[PDB]
Amino acid sequence: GADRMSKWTSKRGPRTFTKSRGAKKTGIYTSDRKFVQIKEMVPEFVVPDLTGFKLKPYVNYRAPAGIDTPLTAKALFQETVAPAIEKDFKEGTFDANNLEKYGFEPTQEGKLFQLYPKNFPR
Amino acid sequence: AYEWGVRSTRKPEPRPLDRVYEIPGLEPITYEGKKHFVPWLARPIFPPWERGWNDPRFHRAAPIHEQTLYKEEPCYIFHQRCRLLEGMKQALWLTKTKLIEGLPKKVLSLVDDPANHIENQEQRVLDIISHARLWHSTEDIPKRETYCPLIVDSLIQLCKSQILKHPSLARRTSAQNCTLATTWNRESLLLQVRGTSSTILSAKDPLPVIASREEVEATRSHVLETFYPISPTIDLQECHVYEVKDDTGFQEGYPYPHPHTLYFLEKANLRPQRFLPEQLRAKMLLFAFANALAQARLLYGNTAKVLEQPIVVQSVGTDGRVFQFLVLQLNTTDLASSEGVKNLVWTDSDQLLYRHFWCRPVIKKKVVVEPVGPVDFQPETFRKFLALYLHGVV
Amino acid sequence: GLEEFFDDPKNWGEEKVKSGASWTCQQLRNKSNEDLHKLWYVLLKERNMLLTLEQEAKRQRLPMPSPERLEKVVDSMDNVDKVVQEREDALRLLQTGQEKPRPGAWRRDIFGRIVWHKFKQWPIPWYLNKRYNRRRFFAMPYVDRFIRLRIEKHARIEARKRSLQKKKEKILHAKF
Amino acid sequence: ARNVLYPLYQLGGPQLRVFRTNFFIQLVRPGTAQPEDTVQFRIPMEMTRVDLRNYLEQIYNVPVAAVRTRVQHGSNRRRDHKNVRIKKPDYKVAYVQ
Amino acid sequence: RARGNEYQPSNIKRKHKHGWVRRLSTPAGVQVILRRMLKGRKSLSH
Amino acid sequence: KKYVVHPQISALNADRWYQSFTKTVFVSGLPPAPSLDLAALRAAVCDCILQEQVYVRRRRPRSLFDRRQALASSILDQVVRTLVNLLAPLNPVLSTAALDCKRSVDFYWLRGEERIPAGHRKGHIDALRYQINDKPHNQIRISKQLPEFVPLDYSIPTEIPVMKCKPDKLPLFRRQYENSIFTGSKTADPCCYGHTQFHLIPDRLKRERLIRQNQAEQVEAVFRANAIASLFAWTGAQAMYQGFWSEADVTRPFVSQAVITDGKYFSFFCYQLNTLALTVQADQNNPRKNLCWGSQSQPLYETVEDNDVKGFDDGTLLQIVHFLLNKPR
RNA sequence: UCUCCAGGCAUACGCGUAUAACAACUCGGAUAACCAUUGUUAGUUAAUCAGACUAUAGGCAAUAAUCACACUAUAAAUCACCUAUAACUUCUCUGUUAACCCAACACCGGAAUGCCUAAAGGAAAGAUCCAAAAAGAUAAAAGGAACUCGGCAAACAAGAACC
RNA sequence: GAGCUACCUAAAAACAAUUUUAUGAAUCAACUCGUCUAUGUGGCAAAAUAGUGAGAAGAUUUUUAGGUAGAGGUGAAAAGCCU
Ligand SMILES: [Mg+2]
Ligand SMILES: [Mg+2]
Ligand SMILES: [Mg+2]
Ligand SMILES: [Mg+2]
Ligand SMILES: [Mg+2]
Ligand SMILES: [Mg+2]
Ligand SMILES: [Mg+2]
Ligand SMILES: [Mg+2]
Ligand SMILES: [Mg+2]
Ligand SMILES: [Mg+2]
Ligand SMILES: [Mg+2]
Ligand SMILES: [Mg+2]
Ligand SMILES: [Mg+2]
Ligand SMILES: [Mg+2]
Ligand SMILES: [Mg+2]
Ligand SMILES: [Mg+2]
Ligand SMILES: [Mg+2]
Ligand SMILES: [Mg+2]
Ligand SMILES: [Mg+2]
Ligand SMILES: [Mg+2]
Ligand SMILES: [Mg+2]
Ligand SMILES: [Mg+2]
Ligand SMILES: [Mg+2]
Ligand SMILES: [Mg+2]
Ligand SMILES: [Mg+2]
Ligand SMILES: [Mg+2]
Ligand SMILES: [Mg+2]
Repeated sequence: GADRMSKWTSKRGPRTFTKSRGAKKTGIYTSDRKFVQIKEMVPEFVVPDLTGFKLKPYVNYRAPAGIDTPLTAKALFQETVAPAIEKDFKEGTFDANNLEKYGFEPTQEGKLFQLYPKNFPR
Repeated sequence: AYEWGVRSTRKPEPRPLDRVYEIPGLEPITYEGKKHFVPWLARPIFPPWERGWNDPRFHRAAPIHEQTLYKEEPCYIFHQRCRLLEGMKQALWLTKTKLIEGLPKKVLSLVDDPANHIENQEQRVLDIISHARLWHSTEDIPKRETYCPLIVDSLIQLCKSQILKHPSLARRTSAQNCTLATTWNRESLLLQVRGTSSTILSAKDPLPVIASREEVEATRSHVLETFYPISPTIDLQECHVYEVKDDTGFQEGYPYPHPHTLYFLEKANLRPQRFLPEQLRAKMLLFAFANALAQARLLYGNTAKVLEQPIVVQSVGTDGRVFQFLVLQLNTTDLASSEGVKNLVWTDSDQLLYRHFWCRPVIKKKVVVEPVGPVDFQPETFRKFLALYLHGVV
Repeated sequence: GLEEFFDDPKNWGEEKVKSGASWTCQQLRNKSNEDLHKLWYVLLKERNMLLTLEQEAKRQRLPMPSPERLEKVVDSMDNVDKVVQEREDALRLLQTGQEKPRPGAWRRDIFGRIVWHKFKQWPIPWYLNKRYNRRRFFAMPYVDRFIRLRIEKHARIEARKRSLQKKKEKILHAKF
Repeated sequence: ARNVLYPLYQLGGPQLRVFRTNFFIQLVRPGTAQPEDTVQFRIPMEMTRVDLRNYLEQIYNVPVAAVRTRVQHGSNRRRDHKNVRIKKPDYKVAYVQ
Repeated sequence: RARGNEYQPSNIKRKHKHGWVRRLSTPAGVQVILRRMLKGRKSLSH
Repeated sequence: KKYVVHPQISALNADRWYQSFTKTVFVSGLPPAPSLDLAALRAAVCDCILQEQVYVRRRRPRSLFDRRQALASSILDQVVRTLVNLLAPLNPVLSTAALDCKRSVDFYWLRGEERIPAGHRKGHIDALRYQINDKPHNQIRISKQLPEFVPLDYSIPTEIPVMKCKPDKLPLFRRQYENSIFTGSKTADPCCYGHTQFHLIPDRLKRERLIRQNQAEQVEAVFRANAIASLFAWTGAQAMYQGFWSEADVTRPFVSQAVITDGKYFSFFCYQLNTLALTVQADQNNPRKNLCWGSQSQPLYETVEDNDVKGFDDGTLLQIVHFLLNKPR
């Protein structure tokens, strides 16, 4: 006579059955049955100063919208990296080994913000 | 010879290695690249793993032989739970002591004087017993883990009220759950004591000596009894990783350097978990003797000799109904040999404060055979309790 | 303060509230990262006030004034989110060449299907993790019959669909 | 933030910071009678009481003294024209003093 | 005695006897799941 | 079903609620109204502090969080026993008293009414029930009652707080279990009156933590709530041991004292019980009310350096001595 | 307000919004009133009640319970404490409503434990009439098993003996 | 398919008053069972209700979780029981 179709949650079942509703953990449980919160595990909101800011939620109807051009890897490379290499190549002071000079990173290890595997949230 | 542990319960033996490994010069193809097990590929062999840093929650201890304090020679440690098979006889041998039955005459006389009597002494004692067994709780029948500690604290409070007569009683204090230890040798055996006291009463002045130098010297005739085939170390804990320590219970500089009395309790509710009388007395000797020896070694250094000034310590132990009293005199610190001057101990055993207690009246055919309260109260036991407390002042 | 959870006190009770257009993606692209970070919170507080008003209208059983405001804000926040994502996506390609931020693989489950598996973060390597080892990524031979039955079932659905389209065209040509 | 991965933390790690927030809340009129200091909120099911404290103090500059939360079961009794149950979503309520 | 009441509900028993982990424990149980997937059942297990 | 009242509780403004549940008026100050070598007592008290902190050798607690709390308990027990011991010659009553450690005090009373809001019993009228279950760190019980602090029928213009909401909004929950009235011992014990109580605040409620949680204004409020509930329970239990209940109100006021410490700071309170007629039926025409007096917290010392306590304040020690020297007439 | 009746309040397991207010009067309650029905809005707040809650390696145990004293008996009977290593200040998460569950039903049925026995919880008669037969209760002159397969059933009896 | 029932394993629980004694003893509630009669028979009930009866400190009764599966299991043998 049990309901097979409704979702299985902790409001159901006996006392000893418990599970989470999706909130992230913020601490650890030791022996002696004591909870110990960790400060670094609690998310911190980075809020900017909004004094003197000119932008608002809405825009005027008379503002012309622009043709859509999604950014691509090619476009970013040309705007930022291409000019410096071109000047150095003309001078002849360019080599493959020193690509790091132009901003290339060999590996993501050591960086606080790693691009793969991502180690930070939105 | 029968082997303990049936095979079905033992961990199963590792699987045999794939035959491809036997063939020399051939590189096996395994599922290591896939990162998961599959039944139709060879099982990889992985090297041992190292985290690269220390995680406190997953610390692993090094083996015994690698411990810095590992010593080839063994040390036998006596602690709270140890129960000596031979009882007092074994305890006397370990401590090089002679036993005298009955309390010292000087202490006994302290209470025969009616001036030391407390006002309404008998009635107040009866009230403490009833409060410990019945009134203190909301439950119908309290358990020993509660009233056994409670009876002792109440009795100490009663005796401690005698400061009105004797202002000198303000020179002593009491502490809770202090620890004691000592290291000594007996006939090539290394021995240690690690213990704790329920409460410790300390004084600013040493206790008077009990026995004169003449009596101390006469002990040389006495010979310590032996109990072959049982070894003296039966029921002691053999340790190969140990440190040598001495502890009176307080660090250096304590204003009250003289311990007066040591209290020991048997508060376990279940009978098998409670020491029997004789085993309780044996525990008292070793624990008290350790306190005296640690105090000596502190004053006179680590040398062994017959002491110019003997040290005296007292001990009381109970399970909440039956009481036992102890007085010890430390005469010598040269315990390596079994012959010479011996320490002395006075014991009074199996002193009943009361025989039984009824928490509800006994009714047969609507007749109250037994009323609630103590049965066969004996006031003599408290006087012995009072005499020991007063000793050193009166 | 809490007063920011409500509209300007003057507007309370009004039937309409004038509002502008929502931000388009191209306009946002001109702005810098720092400007976008601030713009997010400016939109966020408008969103909370609009959600607050919507619930209160239901409690009082009245129409919500100018409900189109909510849709504009939600659209704006979506465009901000993708614009930031586009910049991150391009940068990741240049430095690593990977097309996804999260590691994964193609694997076969115990039912005989091919699924993308997303990895998780662990403190220990996989070969020492006993909870992970109980998970099976292979199919045994009794599954082969069901693989064929799935393929045939999918074939019947496709045939009926194409047949129906051809018959519908016949009707249109007759009518016109 | 919701529907995102959090970096795993181990001894000696950085602080966790979310620069853009995914949580949206709404202020509701109490159904019952409450003390004057108390306020009610509807919050996403993944939010903790700790998160609500920081959310209000930093985004809205409001001083908070205590927080309590409960989960409310939504009804699953009404049926559609084909006799299939309709589910009202479960939600979370927060009390802030 | 009066019959008709043989179902004495218990969630621990229900999940252990007919649950997801129980079905996957043996090859016969895995084939139970495959049949219900081919039929199109909305409920594969308890 | 009855509400369970916690003397030591973390809820905001609990003291104001507890006044309404009890009908108590709180006055800031002290109740309206022989040298003994204060230097000697100062030496004795400083010995107790140094003994536990610096001299005794005992096994360290495993928890690493119980360490701070366990220490504070040790010194307070030592202080109480000595001061009670040293002052016995001056006040002979202290010689015959009974000293309790962590024993239980219980009281059960009725106050107010409500309409059952739902179910098959909807609309029936039910009384609101409360119980206090408490375990003071230390307390002293004597066989003779202390003198009054103000005459019965004493009246002051201050008004007891009135709360609009139900007790639930202050986080407070109900259960059904045994009702108990207990003074610390059963009725057969001769020592049926109270002298003084000593309380130790849990680490959760101490000063530093409260400031971080942004409820700095609640530091003193925690002290007041503990005193009102604990002393109301003790005096009420004493009265019922004498035969007085709601329909037979007390003829003679009942008094008791307490000192509440968080380990370093101390505060002092006095309570007088004038009424057990708190029920709707018995409170229709009752002008009596209960009174409580309290003081702000004052440190007793600051730190232990080398083997010397630094910052010992004699003023606080006088207040403890004054409380312990009160005697029956 | 009156007349009468006498298993109630909590927890566990189970159930899953049946909970409360307003509005409707179609369907549902075997009829109305009123809702248990339909629609809309609301609700259950915990470091103490309840659940989940990963430091490591060694060494070691003769003596029940029953008010545990006396006392015997036979069916022989609930982690602690020590030795070393490591760490060196903490509150998040989940349960909490109800006239409720298993029996096709608002079924005279079945359903564990603690406290208590009326201070808690309830209503046998829709209106009228006073026939036969049928069911249940109580009273009966004189007689007292003559009834019946049989003292079955009932009785102001509830006792004795034998195979 | 052993959430009913048969038997077993582990962890738990209940037994008032009275007479005997020192107990598979006695009287008799709770609780467990079901002798005899009437009513009911699409019934309140696919085995009940109303009375009347048997046991009630034991080979007692009861709760929670686990085990044995059809060529089989379980059975103080009724060829009983296994939704
Ligand atoms: Mg069925
Ligand atoms: Mg309703
Ligand atoms: Mg209505
Ligand atoms: Mg409804
Ligand atoms: Mg909660
Ligand atoms: Mg708890
Ligand atoms: Mg565990
Ligand atoms: Mg409830
Ligand atoms: Mg049926
Ligand atoms: Mg029916
Ligand atoms: Mg009633
Ligand atoms: Mg009629
Ligand atoms: Mg008759
Ligand atoms: Mg007749
Ligand atoms: Mg005849
Ligand atoms: Mg005839
Ligand atoms: Mg008959
Ligand atoms: Mg079963
Ligand atoms: Mg069953
Ligand atoms: Mg009985
Ligand atoms: Mg049967
Ligand atoms: Mg019989
Ligand atoms: Mg019988
Ligand atoms: Mg019997
Ligand atoms: Mg047969
Ligand atoms: Mg046959
Ligand atoms: Mg069948």
